[PDB]
Amino acid sequence: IVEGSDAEIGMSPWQVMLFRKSPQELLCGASLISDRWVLTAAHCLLYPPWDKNFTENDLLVRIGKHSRTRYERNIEKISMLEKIYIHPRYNWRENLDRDIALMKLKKPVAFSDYIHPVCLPDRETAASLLQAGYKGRVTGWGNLKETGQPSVLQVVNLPIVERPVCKDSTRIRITDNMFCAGYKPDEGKRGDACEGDSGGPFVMKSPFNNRWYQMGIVSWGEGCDRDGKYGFYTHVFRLKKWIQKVIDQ
Amino acid sequence: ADCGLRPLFEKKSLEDKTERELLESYI
Amino acid sequence: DFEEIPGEYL
Ligand SMILES: CCCNC(=O)CN[C@@H](C(=O)N1CC[C@H]1C(=O)NCc1ccc(C(=N)N)cc1)C1CCCCC1
Ligand SMILES: *[C@@H]1O[C@H](CO)[C@@H](O)[C@H](O)[C@H]1NC(C)=O
Ligand code: NA
Ligand code: NA
Repeated sequence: IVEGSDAEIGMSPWQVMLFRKSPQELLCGASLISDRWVLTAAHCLLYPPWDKNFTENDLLVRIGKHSRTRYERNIEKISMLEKIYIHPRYNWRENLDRDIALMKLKKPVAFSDYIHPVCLPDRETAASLLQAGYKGRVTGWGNLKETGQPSVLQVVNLPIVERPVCKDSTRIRITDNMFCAGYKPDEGKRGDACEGDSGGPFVMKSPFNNRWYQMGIVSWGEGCDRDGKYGFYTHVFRLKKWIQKVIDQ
Repeated sequence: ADCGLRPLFEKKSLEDKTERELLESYI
Repeated sequence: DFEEIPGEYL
């Protein structure tokens, strides 16, 4: 996260760290959606241009974390993966269209003050919140700058941007399965997701029922926090039918 | 269920430092 | 720079 702030304790209890076993390093962000299911970006697990193809045994999910590097004894819970499910129409060749994956945990995670699932939006939640100007929140342990690493989870609040402005900021083809967010150069305010934040959640707090909903997944960008450029997010509601199908089994 | 309600915030009726910024944007 | 995690997590 570039131009963000340190998160408060228990501020994002659905925040998951995808952790590589060997070498011991941060793989990606992710989110807790139930006691057994974790949501992330497909590119965190499968990305042939960079020879990325992680299997279940290659990683661990670390839930309830705040500190990036420390082992948070009695706070964080470390879970093993049973199975990874990548969207069958995930487009890694061109624009990361349908950049979504699910991970089933071997055992259910016990909820605590620091571990709690986020909601997934329904059609009405998405129609009412996914509006240009409405702000969401992005969290992660990724880079503090494009060109370094935070000690604790970082947070940034960012406005959803009009689809024509997203389209006009890039030469990449934008699909209906994506949305973009961030401030314009005229807005003065800064902020963006960056490398290592991928797979993390873009959340919004419903003013109707006061619940947090995951509207997006940190997907891609061209650099980090560049003027005239915006962060791109996987549109969670547009891919809910696939999510439901995988979970129903 | 109790999804999206944080034990240290909504469950206690405590607000985090920037959640009002989100609410103010929902015009 | 990552602190070692308990052996039980492989
Ligand atoms: C980390 C900044 C330097 N790297 C990039 O800008 C990588 N850009 C690619 C990209 O972002 N990705 C390929 C894997 C994925 C990735 O690197 N995601 C990390 C990332 C997350 C958030 C942002 C952001 N909101 N600025 C930028 C990169 C896109 C290029 C245009 C076509 C789609 C892909
Ligand atoms: C990724 O890894 C698996 C081995 O687990 C292999 O079957 C698969 O074809 C690899 N590549 C892609 C692009 O899926
Ligand atoms: Na364009
Ligand atoms: Na920007």
